[PDB]
Amino acid sequence: NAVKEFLAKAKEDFLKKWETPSQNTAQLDQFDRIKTLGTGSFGRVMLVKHKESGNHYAMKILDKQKVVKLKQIEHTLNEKRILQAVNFPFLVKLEFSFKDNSNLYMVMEYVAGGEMFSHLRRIGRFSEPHARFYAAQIVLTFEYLHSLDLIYRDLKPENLLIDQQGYIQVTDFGFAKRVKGRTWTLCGTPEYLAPEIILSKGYNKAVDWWALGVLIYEMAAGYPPFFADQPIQIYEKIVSGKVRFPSHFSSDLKDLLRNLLQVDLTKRFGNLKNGVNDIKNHKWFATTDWIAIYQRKVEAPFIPKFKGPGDTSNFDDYEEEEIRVSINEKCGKEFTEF
Amino acid sequence: LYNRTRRISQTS
Ligand SMILES: Nc1ncnc2c1ncn2[C@@H]1O[C@H](COP(=O)(O)OP(=O)(O)NP(=O)(O)O)[C@@H](O)[C@H]1O
Ligand SMILES: [Mg+2]
Repeated sequence: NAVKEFLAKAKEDFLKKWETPSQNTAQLDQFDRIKTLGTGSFGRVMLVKHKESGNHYAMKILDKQKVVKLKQIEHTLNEKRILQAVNFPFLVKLEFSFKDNSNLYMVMEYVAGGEMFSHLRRIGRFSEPHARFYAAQIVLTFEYLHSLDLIYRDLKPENLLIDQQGYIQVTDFGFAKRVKGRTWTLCGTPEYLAPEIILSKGYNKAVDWWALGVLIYEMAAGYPPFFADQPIQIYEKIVSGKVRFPSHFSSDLKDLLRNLLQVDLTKRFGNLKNGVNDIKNHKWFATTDWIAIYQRKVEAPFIPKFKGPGDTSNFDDYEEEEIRVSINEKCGKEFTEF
Repeated sequence: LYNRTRRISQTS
């Protein structure tokens, strides 16, 4: 009941910012660029430092020409519109955004602990309690997003960052979409694709609960439930309706995962009459204090080593290219709304 | 043998 009123409030806030988006709240020459943290097909994310405040931020840079050239104009306008509109303890905060002649820029709080992917691969697999601590934050986060009619559609350890308190910050709304009923776009990463996406059916927010099942499996095994050397072979396993579990998995974990990795949508946890409460009240989450997780009062199982402001030791090294800004504005028409 | 390399997300 306290949940329904919190989410009613959250919907109002989201909708005001959605309707009247933040635009052009800084400029490139207010920041020093320090290091590339990540890359994508139309740009990069860089650690930057605000010259006046000395605060560090993660700055996502998108090349407008490459965005138009790869026909993802809507996808990027949309990514920024959602990010500027949401507010949740496990979502990375957008602080500033702007554009120039060549690029779009989204300046986020810097999450210094790096990607869950790194920690998970280094240690091999997480204990059930450790995996459960992270899983609860994703459950609350999808509860939040779904209540705004958002589907996230790109869950992966690679895009779940670990903050200085060892909690999750979800990054990258690149594939997120406001959807009232069904949508049809084929997007994600092969190992996280829900079967209804693979089969080109119209799908809903339940693809996110399937993806949660893949994440929990992968966090607890150290590898995902469906993998092969060719995507089509992964897709065959996903749609097959069969999953194998490591014998070290608890019986409660196997049960939860059989219910999330349900090919049949009439049977998938998160998609039934009781919604997210089927997941929250599952035995695997018996020991979980949902309010305490939301209030970030639970002690993290792990805190990344943090060697001072702007430490990037938890991040991989990428080639440092020049950020060329043209003397002439490009694609100005297409990105008016940004 | 699972390939543990970081994964690319794509649309269409
Ligand atoms: N707020 C942030 N704080 C710190 N690092 C970040 C932040 N946002 C993004 N990054 C890093 O940049 C990487 C890529 O960001 P993302 O927005 O996911 O770009 P992408 O083009 O989708 N690439 P990828 O997801 O890596 O295939 C992330 O996985 C992080 O390592
Ligand atoms: Mg990404």
